[PDB]
Amino acid sequence: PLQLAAKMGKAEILKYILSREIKEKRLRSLSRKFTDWAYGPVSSSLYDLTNVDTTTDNSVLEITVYNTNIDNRHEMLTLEPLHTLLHMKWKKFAKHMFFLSFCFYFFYNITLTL
Amino acid sequence: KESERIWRLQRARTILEFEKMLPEWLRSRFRMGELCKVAEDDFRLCLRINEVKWTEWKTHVSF
Amino acid sequence: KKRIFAAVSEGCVEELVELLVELQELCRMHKLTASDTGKTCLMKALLNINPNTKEIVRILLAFAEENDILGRFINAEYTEEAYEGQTALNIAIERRQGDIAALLIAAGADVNAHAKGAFFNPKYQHEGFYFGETPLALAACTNQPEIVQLLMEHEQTDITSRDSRGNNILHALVTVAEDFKTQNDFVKRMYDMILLRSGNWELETTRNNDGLTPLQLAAKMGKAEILKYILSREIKEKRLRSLSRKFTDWAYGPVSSSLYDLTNVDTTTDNSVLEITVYNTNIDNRHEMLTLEPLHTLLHMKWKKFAKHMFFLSFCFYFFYNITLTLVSYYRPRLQLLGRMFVLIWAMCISVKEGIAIFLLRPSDLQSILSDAWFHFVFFIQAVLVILSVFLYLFAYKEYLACLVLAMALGWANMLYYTRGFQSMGMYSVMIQKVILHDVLKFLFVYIVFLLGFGVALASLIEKCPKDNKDCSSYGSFSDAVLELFKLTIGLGDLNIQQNSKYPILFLFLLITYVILTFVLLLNMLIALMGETVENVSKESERIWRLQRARTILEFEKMLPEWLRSRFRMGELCKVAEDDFRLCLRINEVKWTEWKTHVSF
Amino acid sequence: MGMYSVMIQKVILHDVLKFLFVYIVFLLGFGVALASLIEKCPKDNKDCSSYGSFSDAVLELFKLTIGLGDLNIQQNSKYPILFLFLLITYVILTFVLLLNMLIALMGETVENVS
Ligand SMILES: C=C[C@](C)(O)CCC=C(C)C
Repeated sequence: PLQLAAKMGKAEILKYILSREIKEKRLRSLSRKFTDWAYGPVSSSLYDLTNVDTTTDNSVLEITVYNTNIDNRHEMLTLEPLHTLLHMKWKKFAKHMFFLSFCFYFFYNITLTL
Repeated sequence: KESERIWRLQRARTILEFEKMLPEWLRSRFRMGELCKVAEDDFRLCLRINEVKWTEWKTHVSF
Repeated sequence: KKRIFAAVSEGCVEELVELLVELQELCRMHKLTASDTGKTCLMKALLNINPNTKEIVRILLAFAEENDILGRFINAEYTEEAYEGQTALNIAIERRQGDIAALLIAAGADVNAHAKGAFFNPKYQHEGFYFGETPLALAACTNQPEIVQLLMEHEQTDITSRDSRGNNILHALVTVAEDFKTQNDFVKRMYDMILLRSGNWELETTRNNDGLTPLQLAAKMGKAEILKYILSREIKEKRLRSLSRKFTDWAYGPVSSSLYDLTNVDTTTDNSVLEITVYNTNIDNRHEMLTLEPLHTLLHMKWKKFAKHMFFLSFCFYFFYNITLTLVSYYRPRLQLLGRMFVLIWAMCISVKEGIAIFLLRPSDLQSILSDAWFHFVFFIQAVLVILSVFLYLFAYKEYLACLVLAMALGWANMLYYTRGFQSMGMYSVMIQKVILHDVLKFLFVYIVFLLGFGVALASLIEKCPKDNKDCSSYGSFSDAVLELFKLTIGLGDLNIQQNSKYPILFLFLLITYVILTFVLLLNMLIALMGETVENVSKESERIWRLQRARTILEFEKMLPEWLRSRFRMGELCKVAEDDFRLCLRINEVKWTEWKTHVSF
Repeated sequence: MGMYSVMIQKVILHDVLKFLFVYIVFLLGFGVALASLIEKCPKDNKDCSSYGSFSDAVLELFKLTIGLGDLNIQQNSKYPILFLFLLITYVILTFVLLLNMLIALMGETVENVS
C-alpha cells in the first residue's frame, strides 16, 4: 500500500504513512516516525526507511521519481523522508560525479572541436 | 512558478540515475544503522533526522 | 540503577515507591544520575510529561531531602558537549509545566542558571534553539506569562544578567521575533510587560558583546515590529513616563505633536540606529523598517537641510568634468590648458576618494553587486583610466588614445548614478541595474554558447579560396565567422549562399538552425523573462530607490566635517527633570484617515 | 479608437520620453568616442573612415540601432579591436537592454491602463 500510494499519486496518504507516529506502547510497532527528543522548535525525528531507500526492488523513492506522467510528483517529492533522502544523496555523491561528467563531456567536446 | 517543480524533479531523476550507475561494491553509502528499539530482531534500518520548525513552534506556543 | 530510569521514563509510580523502599536499605554520595552525560532522573521524568508527573517528582524530592541531598543535586548539570548547562528547572519551564516549576522554585533551585552550550548557542538560526540561556529568558521566550511572573517576583532573580553572548532578556526577546508581523505577536507584548514590571533604563542600556543595545539589535537583525514599538513607545503613567520615547505635546483632532526621542537614533553617536537600518540591505527588510516615522522624517529633513544641494553640486562637478574630458579629446591637435589640468586634478581626487571607499567596504555588500558597490568599481575604473592615459600621454606613448577613449565612453555612461534625485528616473535606473544582472547575463551566456558552437562549424565547413585571396569564402577563420553570424543576428545581412562551401545545403541548414535558435527562441524568451520580472519588480523597485537615496543621504552626512556638523536636531526636553540629558525631535504629524476611523465609531 | 488615441498620448509622455533620454545619453557618449577613435583618412577624401565627425558617427550609430547596417570593421581606425568592442557594447546596451526594458515598461503600464 505504501508503494501503491506513491505510484498512483495519492500525496496525502503517502505523507501520512511516511510520517505515521504512534505514542502508544501497544501500537508503537505500527509506526515509521519516532521523535527521539523534542526541544522547543527543534526535533529529532527517527524516520523509517524500510522500503523508502532505493536499496530494495521497486522502492518508494524510485517509484515517486520515475512516474512524472501523473504530474503530482513534486508536492509528493517534497515530503520530508524523500526530500532529505535526495538532498543527502546529492551531498554524499551524485554531485562530484555530475561535475565529473560535465568535465569529461567538456574535454571531449573541446577536443572534438580542435 | 511551475518550472521549479520540473527542475527539482529533473535533478532528483539525475540523482537516482547516478545512484543506479554505481556498482555493488561502491554502494556502501547506506543510511543509519539499526534501531534496537523494535526489540524483535531489530530488523529496521532507519534514518536520523534533526528538523527545525520555527514557524510551527511559534504558532503552537502562541496559543 | 536502570530500574529507576525505567520507572521515570514511563511514569511507573509503583516501581519507584518500591525502589525508594529497597534502595536506601542497601545504602545504610548517591550516583543516581546517568554518570556519563549528567542526565539525572528529574530531567528524564520531565522531558516526557506523563499523566502521573506530580507524585513521582514529589516522592523523589522527598527521598532527596531525607538523605540531605535535596540542596545538593537539585541544580544538576547536563554535562555534555552540546548542552553543558541544563538544569531541572530549565526543562520544567520549557515543557509548559508551571506547577512543577513552582514546586522546584519553592524547594530551592538555581534561579539564574546559565545554560552555556554549543547547541544552545547556534551559529545560525536553523542550527539550534537560542532562548537567552537563562530560565527567565526561556520563560519569556516560550510565551509563558504565569511562569515569567513567578520568576520575576523573586529575590535572587538576576534580571540584569547577560549570558555568554552578552545578551540580556530583551536581546533574547528580539532574537526570537519575526521579520513580518503574524498579527498574534507575543514577543512584543512580553517585551512591554518585562520593561514596565522591572528595570528603568540600565536594563535596556546593557550592550551585547557585539556592542549593541536591544534597540540597535532589533534594527540590525531585521525585527520591524519591535523596532516600531520601541521607537514609538508612549507611556502615559507618571511613574513610568521615563521609560518612553514618544510624547504627545498636544492633540487636536487629526493633527498631533509627537515628541520623538533621538537618543540613539540620530547618526551623531557611534553605530546609530539610522546608520544600522540603512547599511544592512542584505536582510531585504530595510524599507518597511525604514518607513517608520522617527527614521522617515529624519531622512526627509536631512535631505531638505543638506545632502540635496550637495548632490546637485556633485552632479554639476561631474558633468563639467565629463564635458571637459570630452572636449579635450574631440578638440585635439591631430591656451585651454585649464581644462587639461582640471581633468587631471578631478581624476586624481575621485581616484583616491574611490580608493579609500574600495578599501573600507565589507565583502557582504558585494553580494549580487547591487548594494551600491558596482558604481564604485566603474567610477574607480574611469578615474584610473584617465590618469593612466595622461601618464602615457606624458611618456610620448601610443596607447593613450585607446585608454582615454574608453575613459570618456565610460564617463558619459556613468552619469546614470546621479539620477537618484528624481523618483521617475530612479525607477528606470534601478530597473537597468537589476535586469542587466538578472536576465541579460543568462541570455548572453546561452547565446555565446550558441555562437561559438555554430561559429567553428561554419568556419570549418569552408576551405580556403582557390585564388587564396580570402574573398570568395567570407568565412576564413573563427573570428570572421563569429562576426558574420553576429551581424545577421542583429539583422544586417550577409546570409546569402554559395560562399565557396563544399556543402551548401548543410551550410544553409546550419544557418537556418542558428537563426531559429537565436531570433525565434533566445531573443523571444528574453522578452519572456523580463516580462515576468517587471510585474514583480514595478512595486518593489520603489523600496530599492528609497533605500539608495537614504544611503546617499547617510554617505553625504558622513562626508561633512566635524565643524560643519552643526545641523543637529531639536534641543533638550527639560521634561525628564533629571539632568535633562535627552535630545528629542519635534514632529507635527497628521493622520486624517486614522482620525476619521476613530471618530466614526 | 478613442482608447488607442489616449494610449498614444499616455505612453509617449510616460515611457517613450524616459527611454529616449537614456538612449540619447548612450548615443552622444559612444558617438564622440568612436568619432575621436579614428583620425582623418590618408587620402583626405573622407571616404575610408566613415566616422569623420560627431554628427556622422551619431547618424551611423543610429542606423545600426534601427538595424540597417554599416557595422563592418576596418574603418581606418587605429584600434580596430577597441572600436569593435565599443560597437558591440553599444549594440548590447541599446538592442538588448533599452529596447527591451521599454517593452517591459509599457507592458506593465497597459495592464493598469486598459
Ligand atoms: C554603465 C556601465 C557600462 C554599461 O558598463 C558602460 C560600459 C561602456 C564601456 C565599457 C565603453
